[PDB]
Amino acid sequence: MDIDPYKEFGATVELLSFLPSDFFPSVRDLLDTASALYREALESPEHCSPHHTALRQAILCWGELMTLATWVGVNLEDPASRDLVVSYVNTNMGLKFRQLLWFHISCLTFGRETVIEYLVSFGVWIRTPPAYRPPNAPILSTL
Amino acid sequence: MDIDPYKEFGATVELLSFLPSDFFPSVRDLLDTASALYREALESPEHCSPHHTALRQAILCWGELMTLATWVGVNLEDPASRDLVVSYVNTNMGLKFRQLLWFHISCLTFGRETVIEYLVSFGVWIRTPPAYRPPNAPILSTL
Amino acid sequence: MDIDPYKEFGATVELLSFLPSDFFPSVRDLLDTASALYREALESPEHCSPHHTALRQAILCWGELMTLATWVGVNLEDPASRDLVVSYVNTNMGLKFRQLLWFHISCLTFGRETVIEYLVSFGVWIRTPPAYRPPNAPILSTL
Amino acid sequence: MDIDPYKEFGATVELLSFLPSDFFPSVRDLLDTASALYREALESPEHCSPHHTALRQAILCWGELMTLATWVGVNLEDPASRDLVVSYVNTNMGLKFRQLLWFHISCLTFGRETVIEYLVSFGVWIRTPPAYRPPNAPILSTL
Ligand SMILES: COCCOCCOCCOc1ccc(C(C)(C)CC(C)(C)C)cc1
Ligand SMILES: COCCOCCOCCOc1ccc(C(C)(C)CC(C)(C)C)cc1
Ligand SMILES: COCCOCCOCCOc1ccc(C(C)(C)CC(C)(C)C)cc1
Ligand SMILES: COCCOCCOCCOc1ccc(C(C)(C)CC(C)(C)C)cc1
Repeated sequence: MDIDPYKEFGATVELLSFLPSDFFPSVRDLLDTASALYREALESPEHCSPHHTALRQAILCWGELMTLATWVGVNLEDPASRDLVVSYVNTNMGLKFRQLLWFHISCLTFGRETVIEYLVSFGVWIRTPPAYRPPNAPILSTL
Repeated sequence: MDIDPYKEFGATVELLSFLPSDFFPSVRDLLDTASALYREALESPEHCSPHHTALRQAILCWGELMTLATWVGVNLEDPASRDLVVSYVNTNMGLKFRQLLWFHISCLTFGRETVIEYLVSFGVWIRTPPAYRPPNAPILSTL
Repeated sequence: MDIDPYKEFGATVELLSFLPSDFFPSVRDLLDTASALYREALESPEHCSPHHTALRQAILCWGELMTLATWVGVNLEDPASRDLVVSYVNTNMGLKFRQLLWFHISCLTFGRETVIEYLVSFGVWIRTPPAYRPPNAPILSTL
Repeated sequence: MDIDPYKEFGATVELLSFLPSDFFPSVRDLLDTASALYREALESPEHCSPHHTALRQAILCWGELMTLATWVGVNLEDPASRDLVVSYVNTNMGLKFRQLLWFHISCLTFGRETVIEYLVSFGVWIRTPPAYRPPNAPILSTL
């Protein structure tokens, strides 16, 4: 069905399309950030928040995809297809996964209002042509 | 990390493997049920329930897996590897996905207490000898 | 030392001497039932109950016996004696293990009074000849 | 289930590994002690103590193992396999059995605090180099 994984929280794929695809940190970086800030809450038997309830499932999906990639690499004796599949995973599913991880980790760390205002402001910045684009882009911070 | 997709809901993979893998309905049946009964809520911008959140994320993951399988069927030439990947997906990931969808739908419908009692009773039943167990398999009913 | 493992609990080998060998689930089934229902309590540092203590000790005994059977299969080169010892172990020791595990699990699940009354009634039933006893044995179930 | 038979009593397999394997007395000696000191309590119909429960179960297991050994000696004819099985049973299984019997008897007789302090002191001793290791090895006493 047509499910948006953000409108449950107050955003949309059209609002996160302000951020380009080359903007999102790597999956390793984001998973390390999660392990750092919310490992004890993701490994807890509590609905601490919908962000947790969703981030757990996203991490489980990524883990299943990694198991798929290993299984492919070990079973399939066709390096061409092996590489094709692994690259497709790590690129497309990686992009989607890190979009979702960015959104959740940010709305947890900083806040819904702050994150939405940041998306709007970054859209302003990235629509503004370069000749009039300040260099001090918007950068989420607690400082 | 060490995340259990059930322990925030009060269960565990050890408790759901207590049932056979040949018991859980097909993914198509479970998705049709989910649509029929909770489309207006899964397509809603509300934290209706942790079950709704987790189920949205699971459905998104299954959609991405289906896209992967279709992309494989299109691009990958080697039919052996292609069919092998598709079969692995639909079998392993299918089993996990339908276990989780069964859990979530059944909870939303009947109750967590009911579903856990059903897991326990059905496991004990299918493990008990027939001459000393009730002859008709347990089943969940709102009727 | 003339010990009865059930006298401490209110039963006797003479009360469970009627339950046939086909009345008890397999050892794997009973161990799975235990791991599903009371794993977090058997792996706990608490004197949760005498049933938990006895279950722990019985499971350790069975683990050591399975270790013995494996060591036999690995270190004995006479298949006759090897299979004979493994068969003795499984059949006899697992019959006793099934008796004990069943008693403990059923007590924990239903109740001491319930289980003792069920044993009395099953004895009444199994002592009666088939020409005068009902064909459907008594049944203990949460359903 | 990965169960530690001392966790519910306040110890661990790594706290008892301070004690060597050549430290624990013969199973005959330990069973003689157990008889002399707690026969009427082990044969009793009471949850006198979790120690008594575990001791009853351990004694039942040792009895079943002795029965296995006699059955082997009488049925099996291959002297190699017969002696191998009996020797493995005695050495290994009785080593574990006398570990557990020592723990339970000692706790019942002296005290939990006393036994734990004895384990740590014996660790101190067996770790201390010989040139500074007093010959008066630690020993349990009620005096
Ligand atoms: C290739 O990237 C396209 C960029 O546009 C993204 C549009 O989709 C929005 C995000 O959608 C999803 C879909 C699925 C997922 C899940 C949770 C299933 C994770 C995944 C992709 C790792 C399987 C996350 C986000
Ligand atoms: C072949 O599977 C054997 C049984 O697996 C038991 C569960 O394994 C632990 C992880 O379980 C899940 C369950 C569901 C899922 C989701 C919902 C994310 C869907 C899936 C399987 C399509 C990735 C992921 C992991
Ligand atoms: C062959 O079995 C016949 C049925 O048993 C008749 C006597 O029943 C008494 C059962 O006594 C025991 C003895 C030992 C045990 C332990 C706990 C030691 C377990 C075992 C048999 C797995 C070693 C349990 C019950
Ligand atoms: C070969 O022994 C090696 C040393 O043992 C290390 C600790 O092992 C953990 C399990 O310990 C026990 C101890 C006793 C027992 C009982 C009492 C059940 C008796 C036995 C060994 C006869 C089965 C079971 C497991």
